[PDB]
Amino acid sequence: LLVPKLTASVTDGAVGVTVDAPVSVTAADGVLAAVTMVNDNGRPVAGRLSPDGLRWSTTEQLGYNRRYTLNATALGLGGAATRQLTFQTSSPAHLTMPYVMPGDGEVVGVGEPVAIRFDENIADRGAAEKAIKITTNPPVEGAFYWLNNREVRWRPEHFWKPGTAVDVAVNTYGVDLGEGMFGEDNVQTHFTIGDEVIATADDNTKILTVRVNGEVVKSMPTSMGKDSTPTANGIYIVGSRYKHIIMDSSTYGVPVNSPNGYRTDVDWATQISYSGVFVHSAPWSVGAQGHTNTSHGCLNVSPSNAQWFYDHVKRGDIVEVVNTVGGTLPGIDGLGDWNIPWDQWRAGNAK
Ligand SMILES: *[Se]c1ccccc1C(=O)Nc1ccccc1
Ligand SMILES: [N+]
Ligand SMILES: [N+]
Repeated sequence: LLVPKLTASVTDGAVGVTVDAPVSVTAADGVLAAVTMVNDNGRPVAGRLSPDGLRWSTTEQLGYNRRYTLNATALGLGGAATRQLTFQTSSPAHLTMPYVMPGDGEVVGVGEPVAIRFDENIADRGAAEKAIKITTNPPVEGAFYWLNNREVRWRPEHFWKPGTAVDVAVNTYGVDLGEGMFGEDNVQTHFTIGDEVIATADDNTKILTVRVNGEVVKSMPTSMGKDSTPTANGIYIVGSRYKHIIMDSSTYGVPVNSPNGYRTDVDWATQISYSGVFVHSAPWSVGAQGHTNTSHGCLNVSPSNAQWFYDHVKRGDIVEVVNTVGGTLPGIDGLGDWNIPWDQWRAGNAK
């Protein structure tokens, strides 16, 4: 007769076993009659046996720097076979935790990139990218690009089509992200693209025009950066929205006590760059809005229009600035992703 054969997904005596996959045992020419797995302290590991008795797998994630011992017995008409296997899992030098935006279940605008931010510098960007699975429906091509040593972004060539579902699975637990840095955990988030909302601030008219699904719905007189502190041209992604916010220049790098510093409370403020540009209520400049530029870079509008903007724009909507005397918003600003040409974005910078 034929003696049962056992096949494990680990080898006895292995070291550095990664914990990004379950551990399995398979029987052939027989069935699994006993399968147990314990850690170094004797703590059992939860598992599940298939109804046909041929396949057993762990059902909870295994830990770092552990020693596991697997005992399996297979029985068949032709005899019995028993094996004992002991293996050692990865021993990270450090862990890093990923943080994903936008939030799970959110509806966002057509400019919203997927963002994965780690709390440590990532030595092996390629490994991180390979560990992140992005599903889109309808499917569209996209690509990864790193804004700095810790945050990676994914987006398509053109703005998203409304109604697209986007699923983000960051499967970094057990993955070596370089230099002994392993993922602290997995994260899973899902979001959806809503209406197309694109607002254009044209320096030639000093008007901020809001288009919803292609139709002009609001035309807002604005005052942008004066010549000495101009507003940069380019594509801005709407970020966070505030009924009011204490605008403190030191958050954007400039001491309040410096000549260009400031600390003032502002109403109805919508963030459009990490450098600190907002659409906001500006009662002090209503006389100049629609005529001349008087601000330090923000888009000043009236209180009523700033509240309208707050109420009708969402994270990931788009503000485009054109014809100013400024330069172009940096692509790595944090909300300036779309100013990177697609060929450069697509090629990436994983190194
Ligand atoms: Se931008 C902005 C938006 C609302 C209120 C104030 C500002 C601002 O930057 N003010 C400022 C900049 C530099 C020096 C003084 C004041
Ligand atoms: N983001
Ligand atoms: N992907």
